[PDB]
Amino acid sequence: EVSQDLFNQFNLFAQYSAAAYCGKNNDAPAGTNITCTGNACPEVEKADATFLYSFEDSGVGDVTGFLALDNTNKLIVLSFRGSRSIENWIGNLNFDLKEINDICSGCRGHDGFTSSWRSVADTLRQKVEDAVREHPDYRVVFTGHALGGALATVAGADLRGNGYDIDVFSYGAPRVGNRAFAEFLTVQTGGTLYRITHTNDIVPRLPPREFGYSHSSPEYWIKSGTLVPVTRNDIVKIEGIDATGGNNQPNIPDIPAHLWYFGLIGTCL
Ligand SMILES: CCCCCCCC/C=C\CCCCCCCC(=O)O
Repeated sequence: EVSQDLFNQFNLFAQYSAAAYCGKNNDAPAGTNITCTGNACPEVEKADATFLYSFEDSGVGDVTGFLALDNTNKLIVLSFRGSRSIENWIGNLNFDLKEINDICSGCRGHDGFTSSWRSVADTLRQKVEDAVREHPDYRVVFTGHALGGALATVAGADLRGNGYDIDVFSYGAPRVGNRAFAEFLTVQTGGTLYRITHTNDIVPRLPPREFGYSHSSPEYWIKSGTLVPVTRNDIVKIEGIDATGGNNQPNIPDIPAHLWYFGLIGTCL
């Protein structure tokens, strides 16, 4: 059980996350209303939400997504798309642990995720900060599904501490770094990380702990099945680094479970 507030936020950013896959939301002109095709993001279409910056095939690893201005909810949202292109997958396979001592001492991160964020950080950082400067009363949130949630996590770790808080909402994200990085993400201030998983979705179980990867705490585990509407009673908060009460269980994993976080995700064309 989580509160309705958290449930509402989780649902909303799940939808900004889903909206990132829509091709049209990756090269839209600035100032256009953000919409999606289907039933991907009805709460987003509420606004009142417009593109600050759309992007596709940026840097290394085909970085894709958008930066949005949400005037109703008063948000500046950086939404990274998860895996779709061959280039993304090649990057997902760059799974060696590289030092990111520049972010936190003794930390290591997925070579591809970090290289990807690294290749677009200077540009994305300026755009977010330009937005903060124009809308000081807006809240900055980074979000994404899977690979997109990995990116948002690394981006949040890198960009906090610059005068504005950054909350990160990740949906079915893989592990991103070693134990030191898991610890750091657990205690880092200047924003909160909401790492959300769903049933036996295989992605948050990768890469393995036996490759040296670790998950930060806490975890919000959705227990309702695939294609099943989520209620706030279906989300359980699980604590402890690499905790096993949620998605990290020694049972058979599932792929369809990866595509259902509140609603369909990773399916918008
Ligand atoms: C269907 C079985 C898939 C098994 C994948 C094993 C991956 C092993 C090591 C790390 C690669 C991580 C890739 C994560 C993919 C998520 C990307 C996404 O869905 O947006």
